[PDB]
Amino acid sequence: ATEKSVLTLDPPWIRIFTGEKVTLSCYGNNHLQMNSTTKWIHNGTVSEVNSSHLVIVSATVQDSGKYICQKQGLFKSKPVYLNVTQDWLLLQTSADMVLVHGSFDIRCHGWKNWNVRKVIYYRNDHAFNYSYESPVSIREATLNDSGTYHCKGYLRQVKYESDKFRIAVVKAYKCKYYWLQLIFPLLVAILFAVDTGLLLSTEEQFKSVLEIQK
Amino acid sequence: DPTLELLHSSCDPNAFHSTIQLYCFIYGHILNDVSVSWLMDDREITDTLAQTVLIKEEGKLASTCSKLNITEQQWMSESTFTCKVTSQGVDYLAHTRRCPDHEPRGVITYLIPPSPLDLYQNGAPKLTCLVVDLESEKNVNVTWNQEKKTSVSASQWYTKHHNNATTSITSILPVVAKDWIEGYGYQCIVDHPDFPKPIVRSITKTPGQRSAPEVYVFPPPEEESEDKRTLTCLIQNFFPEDISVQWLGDGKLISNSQHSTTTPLKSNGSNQGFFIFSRLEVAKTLWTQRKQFTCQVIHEALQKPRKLEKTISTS
Amino acid sequence: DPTLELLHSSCDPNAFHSTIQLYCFIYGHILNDVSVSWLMDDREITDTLAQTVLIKEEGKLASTCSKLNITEQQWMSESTFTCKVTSQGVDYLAHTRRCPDHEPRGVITYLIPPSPLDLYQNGAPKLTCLVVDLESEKNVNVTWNQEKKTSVSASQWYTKHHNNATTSITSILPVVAKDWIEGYGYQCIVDHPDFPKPIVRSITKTPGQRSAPEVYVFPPPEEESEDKRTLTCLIQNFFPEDISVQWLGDGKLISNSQHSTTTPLKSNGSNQGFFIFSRLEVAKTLWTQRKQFTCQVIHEALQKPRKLEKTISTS
Amino acid sequence: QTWRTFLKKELEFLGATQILVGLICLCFGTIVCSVLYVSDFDEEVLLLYKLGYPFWGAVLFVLSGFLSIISERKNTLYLVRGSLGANIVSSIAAGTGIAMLILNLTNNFAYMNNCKNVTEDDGCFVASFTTELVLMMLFLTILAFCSAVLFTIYRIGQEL
Amino acid sequence: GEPQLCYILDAVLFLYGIVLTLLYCRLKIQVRKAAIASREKAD
Amino acid sequence: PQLCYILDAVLFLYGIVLTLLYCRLKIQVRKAAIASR
Ligand SMILES: *[C@@H]1O[C@H](CO)[C@@H](O[C@@H]2O[C@H](CO)[C@@H](O[C@@H]3O[C@H](CO[C@H]4O[C@H](CO)[C@@H](O)[C@H](O)[C@@H]4O)[C@@H](O)[C@H](O[C@H]4O[C@H](CO)[C@@H](O)[C@H](O)[C@@H]4O)[C@@H]3O)[C@H](O)[C@H]2NC(C)=O)[C@H](O)[C@H]1NC(C)=O
Ligand SMILES: *[C@@H]1O[C@H](CO)[C@@H](O[C@@H]2O[C@H](CO)[C@@H](O[C@@H]3O[C@H](CO[C@H]4O[C@H](CO)[C@@H](O)[C@H](O)[C@@H]4O)[C@@H](O)[C@H](O[C@H]4O[C@H](CO)[C@@H](O)[C@H](O)[C@@H]4O)[C@@H]3O)[C@H](O)[C@H]2NC(C)=O)[C@H](O)[C@H]1NC(C)=O
Ligand SMILES: *[C@@H]1O[C@H](CO)[C@@H](O[C@@H]2O[C@H](CO)[C@@H](O[C@@H]3O[C@H](CO)[C@@H](O)[C@H](O)[C@@H]3O)[C@H](O)[C@H]2NC(C)=O)[C@H](O)[C@H]1NC(C)=O
Ligand SMILES: *[C@@H]1O[C@H](CO)[C@@H](O[C@@H]2O[C@H](CO)[C@@H](O[C@@H]3O[C@H](CO)[C@@H](O)[C@H](O)[C@@H]3O)[C@H](O)[C@H]2NC(C)=O)[C@H](O)[C@H]1NC(C)=O
Ligand SMILES: *[C@@H]1O[C@H](CO)[C@@H](O)[C@H](O)[C@H]1NC(C)=O
Ligand SMILES: *[C@@H]1O[C@H](CO)[C@@H](O)[C@H](O)[C@H]1NC(C)=O
Ligand SMILES: *[C@@H]1O[C@H](CO)[C@@H](O)[C@H](O)[C@H]1NC(C)=O
Ligand SMILES: *[C@@H]1O[C@H](CO)[C@@H](O)[C@H](O)[C@H]1NC(C)=O
Ligand SMILES: *[C@@H]1O[C@H](CO)[C@@H](O)[C@H](O)[C@H]1NC(C)=O
Ligand SMILES: *[C@@H]1O[C@H](CO)[C@@H](O)[C@H](O)[C@H]1NC(C)=O
Ligand SMILES: *[C@@H]1O[C@H](CO)[C@@H](O)[C@H](O)[C@H]1NC(C)=O
Repeated sequence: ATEKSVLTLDPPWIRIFTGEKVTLSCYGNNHLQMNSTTKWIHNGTVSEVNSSHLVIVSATVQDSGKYICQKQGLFKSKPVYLNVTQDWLLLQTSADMVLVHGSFDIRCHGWKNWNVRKVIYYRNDHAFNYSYESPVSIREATLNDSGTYHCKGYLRQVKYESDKFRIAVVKAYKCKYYWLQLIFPLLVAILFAVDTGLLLSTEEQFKSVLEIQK
Repeated sequence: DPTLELLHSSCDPNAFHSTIQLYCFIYGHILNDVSVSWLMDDREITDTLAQTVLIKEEGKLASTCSKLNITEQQWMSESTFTCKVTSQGVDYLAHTRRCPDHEPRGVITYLIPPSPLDLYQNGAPKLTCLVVDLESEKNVNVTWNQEKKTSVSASQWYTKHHNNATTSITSILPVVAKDWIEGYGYQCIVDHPDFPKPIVRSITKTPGQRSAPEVYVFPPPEEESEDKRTLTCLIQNFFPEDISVQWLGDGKLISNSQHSTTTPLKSNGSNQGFFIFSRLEVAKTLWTQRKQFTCQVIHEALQKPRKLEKTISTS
Repeated sequence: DPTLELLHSSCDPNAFHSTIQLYCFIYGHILNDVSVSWLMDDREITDTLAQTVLIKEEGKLASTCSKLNITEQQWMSESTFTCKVTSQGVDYLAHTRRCPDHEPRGVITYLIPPSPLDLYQNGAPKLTCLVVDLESEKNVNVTWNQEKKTSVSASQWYTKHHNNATTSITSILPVVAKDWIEGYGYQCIVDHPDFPKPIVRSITKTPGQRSAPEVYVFPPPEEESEDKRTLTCLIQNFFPEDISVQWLGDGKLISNSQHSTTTPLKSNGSNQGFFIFSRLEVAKTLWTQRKQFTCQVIHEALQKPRKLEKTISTS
Repeated sequence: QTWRTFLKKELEFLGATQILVGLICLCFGTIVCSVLYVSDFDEEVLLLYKLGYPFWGAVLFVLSGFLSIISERKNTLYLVRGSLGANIVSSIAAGTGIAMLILNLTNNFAYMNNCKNVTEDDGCFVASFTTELVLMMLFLTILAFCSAVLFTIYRIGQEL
Repeated sequence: GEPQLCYILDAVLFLYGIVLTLLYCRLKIQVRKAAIASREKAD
Repeated sequence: PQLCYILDAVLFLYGIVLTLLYCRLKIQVRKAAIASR
């Protein structure tokens, strides 16, 4: 039976700087039988890449977007939202949406891998952790971790503040098409409204024939 | 052409002196002409500590040594020091720094609003955009943005190579005082094609209620002890802290070095007055010459010509 | 029994330097008796650069300069360079080391000298080690080294939190008042298991020449028909900058609410000292009450009990 | 006379049922093609919505039911054979639709077996939505196939 | 857990709605046939 | 969740009302047909 595919980033930071090299690896149990190529989708475009690992030596602004990988005989993998910017300081995160009791890694990075020291991480404009050089990877994430994060650090000896990024830590309600789950209810209502109109017409005609067949 | 060497001791942590010993040796200096002077990173020290003695005497070259005591904190601040020898009219520099374990401290930009003295009395307000720690002046874009487009502009641009293995680039923007008085922002943009995004600053007249300063000049509190007399000017209850204070002697302007203006300090009362003091020391001869002095404070909150003069006499 | 002087050269910013230089000066040792060697990490030197050149002639005594050069890697390792002299069967050695870098892991150490008010009048001084920018109170060792006079006094250490995810550690060491006047050393040593080396910070009374402060109190010039009264007290020609100010007007002490003190600043040459202004603001209800106003000052240069009082009467 | 006498109302009832089934099938086709036809989702999960089966089947059902309704009023005495042939080909259309429905059902079952956390992403949620749709369409197509087979056997009985 | 309940709820709602719609269509067909037969026979 | 629950409640009430009206109308039409026979 066909299996699902998974896409991994190297480095696993979904936010990278311009010109950085990133490897997207698509190994979703492709070894069911023989080696095979890959299908890569970026903004609904089938790029001419059919390798397990796609390498971007010099990432650009246009490289940002929605990435999907699919192995032959396997279904498409989970989409990855790559976000490339050109700021002095960036707050790289492992993922943008984290389930309850999950873990996600956050790290403050400088331009061209410059030395970054005395970093403070603010959640909802409130500092929660002061890290010298280590990441602030959070384990067992709960609903209180949802919000806007940004890291303020020192490039060389100059104070900089990274752009604010919203990370949503919620339950399994990933959602998107719940409005279609209004579909059965809506369809029955339309259907029930059609039935009500039919009932009105039927009773009017029944009364009319009652004066007719009396 | 005398040669210069410059050394220092390190810490000797086992004993308390809290001092590093800078030693500048000058070899071959012409006799009775050595004028070695000590210089910080463009922060020349006024402390009277030379201790210059002769090591050996030859007749025409000889040698000499100059000694400084420096606090451990200043030596730790990665500051550069230099002994300068002015011999036969030519200068010679010998530099020293606790050289880094890191990279040259990135890039720092400063924006200086025009001084009130030139803003309200001798009209020529100029904004200063000064960038330091630059490796070199190569394709350095220094542009400006004003809320109101008045053309003219014609901002200057000049770079100065410091001894601290670095250069500083300064630009002066000539503005008219009316826009600043009414309130208009200005931005300086510095762009080196190695930057993720241009660095932009913002200067604007500080928001808040304007308070008219009150200026009081005190009589000399000392007695007939000769030496020096002290004149005090207290300026209180003004907003913002942008203020200019100078002393006038019988209509003639006294130089900056004589008078000292204290740094602004937040007032305890519910007025945000930023009370300030200015002191002037006067020699006995000047006081006995029957001279008249004037405090000439300049502030924005005052009506035209925004000058408050308080007169103090001798008789 | 000669005199040792170890001096390591600079690491010049203006040019490129990779030959960091070491000089060992021996003064007063016996003529034609040189056995100087170099010792790194208690292991004999291997480089052939071991010149021993006679500096000059001192009769039966002599002066010898030992010259060595090394690279950055030999210095960046924080080694134990010494120059050993085997004179008359006695091994004289002096230790030189690359000074431990301040804030090795970004922690900023402030160690405040005791306030003159609590050290000269109250009689209960304290040394405050105020390390900030830490991460957790885990294995943070703050120790007090009482040089010369070890004593038996203990220390009180505690933690303090803010909102920056930065833990602060404050340690108070109660010392004896006489010892500060005598000038014995004191040191705070901070140790952390992420630190490569524990850091040491020491200070005592500022060395220099003691100058008796001069205090003058000014009458309120603020136009008595107005509401508020301002009191000015100028204290000048005091060294060092450590000085205490208080107001004991009409008996008891006025709390630190209607009071402010100007930051110390250096005088314009002449005498090596400082000047400060103290301003006291009161209302009409407190004023015109037939009370006294005294601007008491405490400084070490003063005679016992180190108190000078300038008093004015509202009468 | 069993079905020979029962058909006089059953023919109209099953024709109206065919019209209803066609209408909701067309509704599903339009809604899913407008909403659930993005390139991000895979093609195997939307087996029905790849060959044009919903629109074609809805058109065939609507046309056949309309012809049956018009013929039940005895219009020109000619539409009987046209309706018979239309529902005869609609029988094969419904069989093909059932085959496509079961293929999509087993594909969605495999996809849901691949899913572990029960709709942990967009793909599994839209797969559950698609299998829902498959179950409805299977019920509606069973109803339509019963209608078509009943109408065809009745019209064969008349045409002998 | 939570979505399957409303899932099955909507499925049974749709099934009941379809059954009721067929029932009402049958009622409409029967009443029209009766009305048209009565009108043709009486008039 | 709660939205489809309240829609389910109102739709069950609507279906019950429609079923009762359909039963009443079917009883009436059956009685009329029996009287016509
Ligand atoms: C290499 O060596 C050069 C030698 O000049 C250094 O250049 C100096 O660097 C220092 C610090 O980097 C500069 O000091 C800063 O100056 C700013 C502007 O100065 C004007 O305005 C102030 C009033 O604000 C006047 O007093 C002054 O006379 C000038 O008119 C100040 O705004 C800065 O203060 C700000 O920061 C401090 C904290 O540092 C705050 O406490 C203040 O409140 C304020 O926010 C600061 O004082 C100095 O101006 C530079 N000189 C020149 C000529 O450019 C290089 O820095 C050095 N580089 C390295 C890597 O060592
Ligand atoms: C998160 O927030 C905390 C607390 O707000 C910050 O910690 C502060 O850090 C600053 C900078 O390191 C500290 O400022 C320094 O305080 C020293 C101690 O002050 C004591 O003594 C003075 C009298 O001198 C008292 O008025 C005061 O109440 C204290 O009792 C000062 O001595 C320092 O001044 C010296 O250094 C400066 C240069 O930095 C010189 O210009 C001065 O002339 C002087 O030589 C300095 O002001 C501050 O004290 C800390 N707070 C506390 C409560 O201790 C964290 O830094 C912040 N997080 C980050 C990442 O920044
Ligand atoms: C496919 O869609 C992605 C979005 O996920 C496109 O990337 C987005 O567009 C450009 C890259 O070409 C980036 O630059 C920005 O564009 C916006 C307009 O959308 C503009 O207002 C900004 O000033 C900036 O120029 C944009 O940041 C990027 N989106 C993200 C989130 O980074 C991608 O371009 C699309 N594919 C093609 C072929 O266009
Ligand atoms: C991808 O990265 C970009 C950064 O290039 C993100 O855009 C940033 O989004 C935040 C919102 O959290 C913006 O902050 C807001 O900006 C507005 C601007 O007026 C300001 O008014 C608000 O107070 C707030 O600060 C931020 O400006 C914006 N950055 C840029 C350059 O536009 C983006 O959210 C990331 N994700 C996606 C999916 O694109
Ligand atoms: C992609 O396909 C082409 C043509 O089939 C082939 O030449 C190429 O080697 C493939 N890419 C990889 C990485 O195997
Ligand atoms: C901050 O980050 C560190 C990682 O060094 C982690 O151990 C800690 O739990 C985080 N949170 C706080 C409140 O320190
Ligand atoms: C989440 O945060 C809110 C407000 O910040 C707080 O009231 C609530 O108690 C937090 N959650 C928990 C489980 O404590
Ligand atoms: C100043 O330097 C001289 C040089 O010999 C030294 O003797 C003296 O102890 C030093 N004083 C201080 C306070 O460092
Ligand atoms: C600097 O910026 C201005 C404005 O964009 C531009 O006209 C100029 O060519 C740039 N180059 C230099 C060297 O200043
Ligand atoms: C040792 O280093 C110094 C430092 O400049 C240099 O002048 C000297 O020539 C070096 N010695 C040798 C033998 O190269
Ligand atoms: C000092 O040593 C270690 C430093 O990590 C610390 O754990 C210990 O508790 C300290 N002991 C004393 C007596 O200060």
